[PDB]
Amino acid sequence: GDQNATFG
Amino acid sequence: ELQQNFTDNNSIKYTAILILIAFAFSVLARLYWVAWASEFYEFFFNDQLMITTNDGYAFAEGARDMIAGFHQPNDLSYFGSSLSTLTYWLYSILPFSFESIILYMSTFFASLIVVPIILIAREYKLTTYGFIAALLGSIANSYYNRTMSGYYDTDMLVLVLPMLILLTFIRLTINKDIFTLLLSPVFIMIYLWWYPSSYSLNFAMIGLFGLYTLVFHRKEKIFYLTIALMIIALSMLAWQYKLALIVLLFAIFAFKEEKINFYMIWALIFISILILHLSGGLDPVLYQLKFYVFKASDVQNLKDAAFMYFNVNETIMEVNTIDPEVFMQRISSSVLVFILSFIGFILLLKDHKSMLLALPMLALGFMALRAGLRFTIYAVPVMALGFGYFLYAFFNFLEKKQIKLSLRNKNILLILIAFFSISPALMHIYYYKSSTVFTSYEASILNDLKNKAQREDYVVAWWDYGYPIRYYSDVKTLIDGGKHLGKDNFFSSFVLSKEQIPAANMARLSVEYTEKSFKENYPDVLKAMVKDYQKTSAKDFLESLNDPNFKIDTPKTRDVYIYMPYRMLRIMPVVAQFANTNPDNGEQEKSLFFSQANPLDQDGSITLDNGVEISNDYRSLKIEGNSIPLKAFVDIESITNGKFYYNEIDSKAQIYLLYLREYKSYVILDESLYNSSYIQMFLLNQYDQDLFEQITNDTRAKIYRLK
Ligand SMILES: CC(=O)N[C@@H]1[C@@H](O)[C@H](O)[C@@H](CO)O[C@@H]1CP(=O)(O)OP(=O)(O)OC/C=C(/C)CC/C=C(/C)CC/C=C(/C)CCC=C(C)C
Ligand SMILES: [Mn+2]
Ligand SMILES: [Mn+2]
Ligand code: NA
Repeated sequence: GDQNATFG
Repeated sequence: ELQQNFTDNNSIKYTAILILIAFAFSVLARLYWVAWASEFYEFFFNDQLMITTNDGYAFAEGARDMIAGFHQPNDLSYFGSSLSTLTYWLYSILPFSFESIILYMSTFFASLIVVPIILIAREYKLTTYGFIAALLGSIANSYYNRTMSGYYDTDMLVLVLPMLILLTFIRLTINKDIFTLLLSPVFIMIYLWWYPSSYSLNFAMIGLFGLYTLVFHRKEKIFYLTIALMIIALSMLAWQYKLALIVLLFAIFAFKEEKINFYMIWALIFISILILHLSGGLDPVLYQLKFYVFKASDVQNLKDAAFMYFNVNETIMEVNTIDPEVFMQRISSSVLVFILSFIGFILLLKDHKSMLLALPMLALGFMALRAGLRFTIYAVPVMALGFGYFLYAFFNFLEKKQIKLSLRNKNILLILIAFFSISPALMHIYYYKSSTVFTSYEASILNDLKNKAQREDYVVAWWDYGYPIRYYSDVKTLIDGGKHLGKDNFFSSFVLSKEQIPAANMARLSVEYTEKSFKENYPDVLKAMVKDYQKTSAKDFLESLNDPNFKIDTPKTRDVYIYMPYRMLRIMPVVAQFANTNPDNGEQEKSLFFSQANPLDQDGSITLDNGVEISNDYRSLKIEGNSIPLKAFVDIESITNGKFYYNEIDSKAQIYLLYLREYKSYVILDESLYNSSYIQMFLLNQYDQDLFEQITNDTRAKIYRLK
């Protein structure tokens, strides 16, 4: 949830 | 022991004992994950568990370089950053390994939130309810999420400081405490030093403190003076100028009774607002709104100085939207406790006007509903106080309606209520079996890279991985957690998702032009590339990169590595989306068909996570009730050996099915993604040996070098 990472 | 009265007690001794108990509770509570994670080798490196957010490796790189005493020119090391600097001080002063400090800092400092909550409650003569509020607020779902062990990030003090500022405002309203004149500004400075984005909150809070003063204290000089001082503390003055003004005016007010005339202090407000104005005032606020509230693409405001790029905002997990139930649980671990917290906050407001100054933090948290889950954090402790007040209200009710309740029984009731309402947060911790950013194996691959590459070399990766790659490998990257706009991401997207000939042309050109941009400050790096090679548009230049006879007039100044980890697979379509966008246009080019899923098992017709039925035949799919023919079934038994079985099915069809034996996983993709550099060089181990050298060949990641 709380990540400065990529989603999708 | 239980028959005594705790509600009326607000002594310093009792408040110190409560702070200590709540603080030990907060730490103890985030120790559970360490006990859990410690039994898995996958989570260790250098004899200690690893950090737990991508952003932690930025400050970790910065701390490491401060300890060593240098970094390279234009690796974007957080050398001198706040969290790196506090890490370096603690490391030099304590006896624990670097990894342990970096693991446990959030566990210490985020738990400080317990202090301001119950000191604020104490200013209202409600210390015990403060204790309950600190229990809830220190471990509430979203606050825990970004401050658990291993969350080595700036979040660990990002509410502690504004809450201390709030406490400071309260003491001024109740006791006219002269020490506010010193602490209010100092804290703002500390806040700004620790987290520059705090600018916006500070601007709002100071602003409201002004309007508040125009209403309830329209005549008390100390409020205007502390407003001017705080406005200075918000500015870009050097610290010695700030501290000079703050300490000077503080002594002059503290020890002078003839004091400062009112005209002089309105003059101080004017000089102040002028200084903050020169400092850019309000511009940072409108910029932050532009990115988060209005979600604009061109946020730097370069119309035709840049090309048009895909928007990263809809791509970051932190900024993803959230439904009302999850919003409420993020703030209060439960819908019920959230409702009671909100009622409690209203009641607190219409009894203690000073709590009005808490409205910015509250507003920030609610802004998550528009701006992403990230922001709920700012509403957690305020709302926790609200819950405290609700309880005080309730039992107050129970006496103002003459309900026969012993002290023992009122206390048992309180302990039970607090335990029952704190339950959802504890359950959340138990279930939040979060894992490390990377696995030991990846950290080992990246550390061996450290001993193979140079400090001045680049690795092209996705921006997710920039900070850990620079931490474990001590190299340079094209993009990372803080350099990841569309204009930034385009090059790594292109390198990873195009075919190999133009991907290698782009890896050389992008690394070289980035390095040049440190000396030349291109507003758009692609635009410098285009308007250098005498091309007409972005599309024209990019299409010329497809040429095996491409001239490369930029000389080679370093090695360029390409990092291809298995975990990139499931985010490949999102990665691809960035270079799928015509920079002349902003327009999407191809449709991108992709997904990865695991069989549920097997009988007879495989089903997969995503509801996609795989044919018994292994010849068709069934997505959403529609059966679609397969062009080929690629059965991959060795990612490292590149041993796979390409089963032709239908030359007339267009979708590929891949089975990853070594992972028991399936991939569904189209021709465009199948031919991408990633799928070919990682999954199938087919790479042009004239273009790249394979440096690391592992089932979990591959590292290639240009030549
Ligand atoms: C490790 C790392 O990447 N750090 C970078 C950091 O160095 C860099 O400067 C920064 C920007 O790139 O991003 C990395 C670190 P970050 O993500 O935590 O920073 P960020 O993106 O700025 O986060 C932004 C969060 C905030 C809390 C800032 C304010 C957000 C707003 C939407 C403006 C609100 C307006 C107000 C008047 C405040 C009151 C609210 C009302 C009235 C509703
Ligand atoms: Mn972060
Ligand atoms: Mn370095
Ligand atoms: Na294991």
